Amino acid sequence: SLQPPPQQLIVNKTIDLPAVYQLNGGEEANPHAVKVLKELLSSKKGMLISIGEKGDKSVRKYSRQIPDHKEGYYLSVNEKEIVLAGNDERGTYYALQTFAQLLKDGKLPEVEIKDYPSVRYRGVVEGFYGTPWSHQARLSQLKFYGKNKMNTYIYGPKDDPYHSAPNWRLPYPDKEAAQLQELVAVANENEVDFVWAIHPGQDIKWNKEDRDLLLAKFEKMYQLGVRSFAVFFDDISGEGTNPQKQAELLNYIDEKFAQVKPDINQLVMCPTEYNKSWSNPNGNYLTTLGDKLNPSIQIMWTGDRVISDITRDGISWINERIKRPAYIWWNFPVSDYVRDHLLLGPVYGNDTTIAKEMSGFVTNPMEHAESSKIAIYSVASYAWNPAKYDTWQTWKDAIRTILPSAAEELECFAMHNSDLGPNGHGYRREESMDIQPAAERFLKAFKEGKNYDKADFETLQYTFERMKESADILLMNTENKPLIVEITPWVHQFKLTAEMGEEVLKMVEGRNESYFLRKYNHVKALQQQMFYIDQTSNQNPYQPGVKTATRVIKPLIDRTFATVVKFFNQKFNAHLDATTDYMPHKMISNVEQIKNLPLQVKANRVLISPANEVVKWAAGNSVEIELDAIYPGENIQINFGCTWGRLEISTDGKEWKTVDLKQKESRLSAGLQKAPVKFVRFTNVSDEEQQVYLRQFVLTIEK
Ligand SMILES: C=CCNC1=N[C@@H]2[C@@H](O)[C@H](O)[C@@H](CO)O[C@@H]2S1
Repeated sequence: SLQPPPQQLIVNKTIDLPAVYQLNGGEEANPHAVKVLKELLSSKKGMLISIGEKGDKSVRKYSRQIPDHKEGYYLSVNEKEIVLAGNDERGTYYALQTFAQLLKDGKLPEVEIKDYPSVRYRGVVEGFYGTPWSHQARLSQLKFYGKNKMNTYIYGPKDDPYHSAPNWRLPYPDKEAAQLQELVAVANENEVDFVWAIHPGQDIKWNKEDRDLLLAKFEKMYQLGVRSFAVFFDDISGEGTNPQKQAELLNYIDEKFAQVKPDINQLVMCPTEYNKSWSNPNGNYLTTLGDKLNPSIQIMWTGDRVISDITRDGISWINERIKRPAYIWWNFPVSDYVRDHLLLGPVYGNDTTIAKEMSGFVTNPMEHAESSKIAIYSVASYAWNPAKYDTWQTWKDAIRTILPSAAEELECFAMHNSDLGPNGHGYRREESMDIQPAAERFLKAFKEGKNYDKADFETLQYTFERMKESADILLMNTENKPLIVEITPWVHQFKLTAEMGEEVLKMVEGRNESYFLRKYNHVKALQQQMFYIDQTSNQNPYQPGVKTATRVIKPLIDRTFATVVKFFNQKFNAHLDATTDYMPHKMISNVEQIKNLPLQVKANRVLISPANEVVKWAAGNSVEIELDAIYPGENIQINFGCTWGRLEISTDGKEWKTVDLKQKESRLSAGLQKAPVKFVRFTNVSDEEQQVYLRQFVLTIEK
């Protein structure tokens, strides 16, 4: 209804937008708010509309109703008068943003509102690894922040070469500089502080030469319009991690630059130890920063872990040490460590009562800018009014705002694209919770030979139908073309999941052998299509491919497919393959966890899925990979957790050529030097059983 929800709102009657109005204070009030107001409109005889900041003539009558907080405002609508009065210029702009949401069909509700943020700095840090947001995406983002009362945008793409090492020393070229100039201007028009960050720690020298280069870079950005600045020391090693040096540098920028210019706003640093588990208690890095860094300077913090939600105990832990309220860097929805997943679910987990305990709250988003508006909108609501923060309603409101013409379809898509999957940070999100109980019940019964509930079967049927509807509708949506460009690969994979799910359910209901077999063949072809999408879309270097509906739906479908094929093989004494993911290559083994470990293709690599359990490698047993063709080989790398095995390659499986594995901490490796390869074979040739841990088994070929 109103986002963010105001601190104070008074319920009844309806007032039409005055066809004739008298404007009071258009020449004294925030020009950015006036422009918004004249846009919403279209003389002295008419109804009075008072706009202005506390102190202006236009609103002196309502001085006692205007909240005495920065960015606060007072809004009133009744039959005779409209009041739009901020405590300051940004507060007046934020009054117009709320006013704009109130306007419906030219009709306004009779309301009185007192409002202001609970958290002083609220917004976004473009701080991820990956392709930095496009210029057109950044322009759209700033307008979005202004509409949602987010007042902070911290520019810091890790892979922008003029942000980080070594070319943080170099001024932006004319083209990029002109774009940053535009960004800064658009930010100002939308009441957003543009904070330009620099990331010099990996190669900074603690000498005068690098100090001066950093300040000269800051001066250039200031000439481009930048009035807020940040220095990042995250994700570095070496002398740059020295807290005393970091604090002296930031205090120098403060005293010789930030407090020398007339109009610099935020000065922010992010530390090397930026979460609790990365803090070494055997030293005292954080208390050195807390005590030496000038108190006006902000210190960023991601929580108890690199990826974590903010708790009351956690914020108190850090605050005691840095001697000031932490400026939260919240690592959601950033996906740069799970780049084959979209993270489109609700924003939750952050304590709603600790607004006084944080200096700021910013979200690190996905490199998918439009897709991140779901989380950004929700953080905007949370940060402005946490006590009233409504996780699910705000998620639904965000989707309806981003894609009104297809909000139900985006909800369906987002609901099943929210978990991260397994990852090194251990961070997960709920997903598909609506249908998860019916999936769990259906699969337990089916596996056990008990009757499943008809209602559960139909819930699954319904889900797959709605998934196909939503996929096809989103693909053709033209209301937010940039969004659809971002999600399309996942949309394609999402539809394929839904079609597969339908066909497996028909295998469950199947009543004759011929019909079952058509469905089985259809499922296999769909598996092959998902493999194709996984290999040709989103081919980034770290987590290539496209994964969707991974927490609940894909396991349901795969396990149901496997179970019904097992039942068919039993019933008809048949030997249908029950594999659930297409794999063009083959692998066979006499060792067994390995025999059932699936191969994977990632870029030009062919690898055995690593396991976690003990692999007992018997005396004579082996593992042999057979590729679907002859390829020029690059290397083989193995990791067993070696005077017992023998690595051989071949083009025909008859004539073999032994390859010698080189040993090292990084472990068993061997170059192939473009030799043709189709078969790789690893055979235990010693006499005692050798138990191992397959951490990796990877062949790389030239494509
Ligand atoms: C307060 C400092 C936090 N800085 C961080 N730098 C890194 C970010 O650039 C990543 O996007 C993020 C997710 O992979 O992990 C850490 S968090």
